[PDB]
Amino acid sequence: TSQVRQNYHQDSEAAINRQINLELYASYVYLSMSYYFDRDDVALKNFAKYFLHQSHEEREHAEKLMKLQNQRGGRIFLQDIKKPDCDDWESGLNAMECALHLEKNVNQSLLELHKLATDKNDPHLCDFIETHYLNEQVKAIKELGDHVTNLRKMGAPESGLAEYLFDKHTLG
Amino acid sequence: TSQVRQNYHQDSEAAINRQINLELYASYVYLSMSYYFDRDDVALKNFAKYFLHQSHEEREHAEKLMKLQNQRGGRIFLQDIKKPDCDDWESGLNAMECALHLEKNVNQSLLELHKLATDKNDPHLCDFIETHYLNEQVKAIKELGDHVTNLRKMGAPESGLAEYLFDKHTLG
Amino acid sequence: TSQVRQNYHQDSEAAINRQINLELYASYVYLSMSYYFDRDDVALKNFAKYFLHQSHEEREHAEKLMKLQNQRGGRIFLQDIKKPDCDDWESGLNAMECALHLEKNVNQSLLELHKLATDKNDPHLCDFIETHYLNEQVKAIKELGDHVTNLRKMGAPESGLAEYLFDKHTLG
Amino acid sequence: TSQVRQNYHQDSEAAINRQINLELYASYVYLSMSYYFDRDDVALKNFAKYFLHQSHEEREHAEKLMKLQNQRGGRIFLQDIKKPDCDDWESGLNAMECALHLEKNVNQSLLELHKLATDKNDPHLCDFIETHYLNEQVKAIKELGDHVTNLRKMGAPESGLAEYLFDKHTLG
Amino acid sequence: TSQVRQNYHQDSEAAINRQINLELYASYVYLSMSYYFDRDDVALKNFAKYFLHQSHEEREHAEKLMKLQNQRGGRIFLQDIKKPDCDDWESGLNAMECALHLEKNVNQSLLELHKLATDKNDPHLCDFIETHYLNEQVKAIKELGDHVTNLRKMGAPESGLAEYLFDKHTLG
Amino acid sequence: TSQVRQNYHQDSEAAINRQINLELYASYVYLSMSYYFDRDDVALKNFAKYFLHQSHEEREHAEKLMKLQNQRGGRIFLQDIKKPDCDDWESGLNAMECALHLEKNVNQSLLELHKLATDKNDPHLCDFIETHYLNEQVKAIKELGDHVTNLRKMGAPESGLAEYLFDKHTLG
Ligand code: NA
Ligand code: NA
Ligand code: NA
Ligand code: NA
Ligand code: NA
Ligand code: NA
Ligand code: NA
Ligand code: NA
Ligand code: NA
Ligand code: NA
Ligand code: NA
Ligand code: NA
Ligand code: NA
Ligand code: NA
Ligand code: NA
Ligand code: NA
Ligand code: NA
Ligand code: NA
Ligand code: NA
Ligand code: NA
Ligand code: NA
Ligand code: NA
Ligand code: NA
Ligand code: NA
Ligand code: NA
Ligand code: NA
Ligand code: NA
Ligand code: NA
Ligand SMILES: [Zn+2]
Ligand SMILES: [Zn+2]
Ligand SMILES: [Zn+2]
Ligand SMILES: [Zn+2]
Ligand SMILES: [Zn+2]
Ligand SMILES: [Zn+2]
Ligand SMILES: [Zn+2]
Ligand SMILES: [Zn+2]
Ligand SMILES: [Zn+2]
Ligand SMILES: [Zn+2]
Ligand SMILES: [Zn+2]
Ligand SMILES: [Zn+2]
Ligand SMILES: [Zn+2]
Ligand SMILES: [Zn+2]
Ligand SMILES: [Zn+2]
Ligand SMILES: [Zn+2]
Ligand SMILES: [Zn+2]
Ligand SMILES: [Zn+2]
Ligand SMILES: [Zn+2]
Ligand SMILES: [Zn+2]
Ligand SMILES: [Zn+2]
Ligand SMILES: [Zn+2]
Ligand SMILES: [Zn+2]
Ligand SMILES: [Zn+2]
Ligand SMILES: [Zn+2]
Ligand SMILES: [Zn+2]
Ligand SMILES: [Zn+2]
Ligand SMILES: [Zn+2]
Ligand SMILES: [Zn+2]
Ligand SMILES: [Zn+2]
Ligand SMILES: [Zn+2]
Ligand SMILES: [Zn+2]
Ligand SMILES: [Zn+2]
Ligand SMILES: [Zn+2]
Ligand SMILES: [Zn+2]
Ligand SMILES: [Zn+2]
Ligand SMILES: [Zn+2]
Ligand SMILES: [Zn+2]
Ligand SMILES: [Zn+2]
Ligand SMILES: [Zn+2]
Ligand SMILES: [Zn+2]
Ligand SMILES: [Zn+2]
Ligand SMILES: [Zn+2]
Ligand SMILES: [Zn+2]
Ligand SMILES: [Zn+2]
Ligand SMILES: [Zn+2]
Ligand SMILES: [Zn+2]
Ligand SMILES: [Zn+2]
Ligand SMILES: [Zn+2]
Ligand SMILES: [Zn+2]
Ligand SMILES: [Zn+2]
Ligand SMILES: [Zn+2]
Ligand SMILES: [Zn+2]
Ligand SMILES: [Zn+2]
Ligand SMILES: [Zn+2]
Ligand SMILES: [Zn+2]
Ligand SMILES: [Zn+2]
Ligand SMILES: [Zn+2]
Ligand SMILES: [Zn+2]
Ligand SMILES: [Zn+2]
Ligand SMILES: [Zn+2]
Ligand SMILES: [Zn+2]
Ligand SMILES: [Zn+2]
Ligand SMILES: [Zn+2]
Ligand SMILES: [Zn+2]
Ligand SMILES: [Zn+2]
Ligand SMILES: [Zn+2]
Ligand SMILES: [Zn+2]
Repeated sequence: TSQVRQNYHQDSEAAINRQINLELYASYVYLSMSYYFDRDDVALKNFAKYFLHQSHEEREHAEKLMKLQNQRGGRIFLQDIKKPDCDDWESGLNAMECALHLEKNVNQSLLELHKLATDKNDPHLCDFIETHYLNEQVKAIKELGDHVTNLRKMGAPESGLAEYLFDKHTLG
Repeated sequence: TSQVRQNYHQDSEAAINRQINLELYASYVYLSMSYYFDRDDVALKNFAKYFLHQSHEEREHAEKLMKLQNQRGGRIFLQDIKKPDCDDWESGLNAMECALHLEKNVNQSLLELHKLATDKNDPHLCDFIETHYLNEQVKAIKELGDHVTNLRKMGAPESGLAEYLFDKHTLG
Repeated sequence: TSQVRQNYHQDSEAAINRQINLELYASYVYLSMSYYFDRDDVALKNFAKYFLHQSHEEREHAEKLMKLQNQRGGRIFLQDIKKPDCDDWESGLNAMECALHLEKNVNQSLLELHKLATDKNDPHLCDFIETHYLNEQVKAIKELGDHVTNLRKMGAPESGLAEYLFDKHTLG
Repeated sequence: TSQVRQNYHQDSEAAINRQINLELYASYVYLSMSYYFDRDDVALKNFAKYFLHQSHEEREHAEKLMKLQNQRGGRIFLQDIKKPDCDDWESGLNAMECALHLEKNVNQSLLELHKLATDKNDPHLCDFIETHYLNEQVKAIKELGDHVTNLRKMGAPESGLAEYLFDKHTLG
Repeated sequence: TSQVRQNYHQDSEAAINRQINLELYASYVYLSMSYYFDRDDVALKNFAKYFLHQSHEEREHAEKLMKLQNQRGGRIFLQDIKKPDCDDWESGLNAMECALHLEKNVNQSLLELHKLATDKNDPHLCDFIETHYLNEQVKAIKELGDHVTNLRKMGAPESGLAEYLFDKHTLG
Repeated sequence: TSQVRQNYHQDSEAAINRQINLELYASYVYLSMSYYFDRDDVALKNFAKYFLHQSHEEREHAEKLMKLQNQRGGRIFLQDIKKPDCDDWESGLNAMECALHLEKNVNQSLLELHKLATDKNDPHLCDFIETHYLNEQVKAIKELGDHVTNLRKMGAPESGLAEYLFDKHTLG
């Protein structure tokens, strides 16, 4: 047992390790999306920049969870980072919809983590999740929903002009 | 024989003279394209600026090859600069596709030059080509491919609105 | 076939995808090492900082390879990022020795990639590897060898005072 | 007929195209001279700089004529740029004398162009020629005549010391 | 075997040691030349400055090769630095011609080193030579050839006025 | 006889040439030491920096003696620079002891030179030696003796921790 460990349940430690893997997976998905939009036959540089930024953000989220795991005296156990579901993301609108799905999945995992911390009476972990992850997820989901709505209203994915102008004016 | 000449094959000297002519020809092609887009019945000022910039860049490439020829003790032999294949470049998309074709032709010539320098065991010439021309060509080809992709997706050449907005937002 | 693809062999494209996976794996290994040294029962903050910096550097190397893959018209195919070989890295000296082993493995992969590009007469790829990866690997290997030498001479891993003072004076 | 064309005779349009070719030819001649003086067995860097500057100036003159052609609604028709008469320019004095001959040829062409514009009652073209080309040619011819006079008086081409000191003190 | 050594052939290590000695020898030759021109009966201060600068440059080249030898895990073996061939360098023109000969000798040694590294499939060593030595040698040879050409054309060595004015205007 | 030579004995001229060779030899010894400490299996960067600085200082001493030789109208005669006695300097303490021995040898040579200049009634040479070399040698010897004393008291060469901390705190 770690000399710093206090009120940190083994179930919470395991769930934090699972969340670390999920954040690294999300980082990998976003990296794949970014370099899909960097292809010469897609060529939407601001979509690529947006998703690269999201990938780095998700890496930071994972690293903050690893720091938490050490702060509480738990032990980090890493697992394989599975490859993303797609190599070809088909369009800016499709990539935004997949990103929305992924962010809602990550949010659900975080809500289950908060429920577990509440059940184990771990207020520090509950506060950590609320302070650093929950409103970040709500804001990310709202932003992606806005992007999806605007692309659809502009005529994406059928309008390449729609995705070009969205790349310029919203993501630029 | 030049007092500075060392490990510089006559075949390499001839191929450098051929490359000088090819770069000057590319400069002339781009100059023609630029002033096509400066016509009152075409009137795409940022296409004109883009191609004028490319023309000056190709002139600089030719001058760097002439400097190399003198540095190695070879002798520059200039030839006629042939007129470009077109007077009317028909559209921004067509001009970008022709520019892509031209840059791939110049790249192929440079790869043949590198093969010759490798065969003649001229590492200074190989390094010169790699350092100053090969990645420049790869970047130029990727940029032109991106431009072609975006124009096609926006609906060029049938959409004059597409070429207008591309002129404003990508080339502006 | 990509509109930008020129002198880019399918074998080279596959080897670049393998190298991308290897760089991401190295990033993951370094991330694991960093947060091992962030544990309360290890508590070497400058070892943790060093390895976190290396992890971000390896991510950048992977992203540069993905950019190259797109520049040449190849297609990125991502694979699972396997978990690192260890969860517990045992000591600063042991982690440095493992890092040296990993960097020499990455260097060997890059040398095989250069041999393949030479065999396929791809001077742009050869130059890319030489310019951005080979001297970086040589410098990294020399630095890690220096660190290992100094830790051993100071008495690591048996001297915790040795690793403490190395953390302060070399990595701080 | 161009929507902007007014009081622009077809003969004037043809003569402007001929002048464009002549200016590009002069640019090429000066480029050849510059890199003759960049040879290791000639090695007069300020002669090389002088003639490179003249080459870029002549390119600018050609581009201004192309802009005029478009401003008036004429159509640019480019022709081959013939190679310069010499590969070896023999001396600084000989190159200056050839440059003087070339500038007087260009001036004669411009005077014939002005005569044509006067005959066609095209005051805008007459003013354009007078404002941008005629005094430039007179100044260039006077400068080259001064250079030739000084080189001859100093003892060029027989005095290599003469050309060395002229390179340093007049062109430097 | 060094813990950092990888893909570094013993033949390459020996050739690098030979090149180190050759660079130190060149530094010594240039030092001798510099202080020849510092004599009261020669008294060409800018020739002296030029050759002193070259001597320090060659020392830097040798030190960079020693750094490379250590970076790759080879072992430096130093040898005697032989005295220069002359104590009296006879004139500025003669010293420049000897310097040109020496730089071409060093260039030939570097080309043989590059051939050896290519034969041993050592791309890091090939790139090191190309990046840091080959174009430096080509530029140095071209500069010395230019200096020799100008001195000869000015009338050196028979004209002491020629060497005086060259010292002032080219080397000053 | 030089037009500037006055009260400069041939014995003094010969002894100055011998001292020039000795200073160049000392520079070479220090260069060898520096790059011994740059090895990956020694890895004491501040020892390497210290000895590289000493090597450049000894080169400067040699050049000042060459300047003196020319100032007095003597003629510089260079000899081979013999290789240093060791390739492997075994430890920081051993290298410092060898440096102390070398500096005392150079000091003895300078004292013999001063005795010769006194015997030949050459006060300018005596003053030159006193002003530029004698106190420099005394200070260098005292500094090296201090370094040796501290390394021994810290437990070098048996304590690698001793040499590591000396490298950091005294030489850093
Ligand atoms: Na997952
Ligand atoms: Na395409
Ligand atoms: Na979902
Ligand atoms: Na959804
Ligand atoms: Na849900
Ligand atoms: Na051509
Ligand atoms: Na083509
Ligand atoms: Na094409
Ligand atoms: Na091709
Ligand atoms: Na791997
Ligand atoms: Na503990
Ligand atoms: Na290994
Ligand atoms: Na190893
Ligand atoms: Na290996
Ligand atoms: Na003409
Ligand atoms: Na010559
Ligand atoms: Na004429
Ligand atoms: Na004339
Ligand atoms: Na006339
Ligand atoms: Na030699
Ligand atoms: Na005299
Ligand atoms: Na030679
Ligand atoms: Na020669
Ligand atoms: Na040779
Ligand atoms: Na000695
Ligand atoms: Na001694
Ligand atoms: Na002693
Ligand atoms: Na003594
Ligand atoms: Zn513990
Ligand atoms: Zn791109
Ligand atoms: Zn996240
Ligand atoms: Zn954070
Ligand atoms: Zn902990
Ligand atoms: Zn635990
Ligand atoms: Zn694990
Ligand atoms: Zn997925
Ligand atoms: Zn697609
Ligand atoms: Zn709690
Ligand atoms: Zn909290
Ligand atoms: Zn909102
Ligand atoms: Zn010649
Ligand atoms: Zn080009
Ligand atoms: Zn350039
Ligand atoms: Zn030349
Ligand atoms: Zn030739
Ligand atoms: Zn010709
Ligand atoms: Zn064409
Ligand atoms: Zn048209
Ligand atoms: Zn070569
Ligand atoms: Zn080069
Ligand atoms: Zn718009
Ligand atoms: Zn494609
Ligand atoms: Zn890497
Ligand atoms: Zn990068
Ligand atoms: Zn692509
Ligand atoms: Zn493919
Ligand atoms: Zn896949
Ligand atoms: Zn591992
Ligand atoms: Zn442990
Ligand atoms: Zn290639
Ligand atoms: Zn490249
Ligand atoms: Zn029209
Ligand atoms: Zn003109
Ligand atoms: Zn202008
Ligand atoms: Zn027009
Ligand atoms: Zn017309
Ligand atoms: Zn035509
Ligand atoms: Zn001509
Ligand atoms: Zn000539
Ligand atoms: Zn008019
Ligand atoms: Zn008038
Ligand atoms: Zn006007
Ligand atoms: Zn003068
Ligand atoms: Zn070793
Ligand atoms: Zn050198
Ligand atoms: Zn250097
Ligand atoms: Zn080493
Ligand atoms: Zn060895
Ligand atoms: Zn030896
Ligand atoms: Zn010599
Ligand atoms: Zn003499
Ligand atoms: Zn290698
Ligand atoms: Zn190569
Ligand atoms: Zn390298
Ligand atoms: Zn004398
Ligand atoms: Zn180092
Ligand atoms: Zn000294
Ligand atoms: Zn000094
Ligand atoms: Zn003297
Ligand atoms: Zn004498
Ligand atoms: Zn001698
Ligand atoms: Zn010794
Ligand atoms: Zn040793
Ligand atoms: Zn005296
Ligand atoms: Zn004195
Ligand atoms: Zn003291």
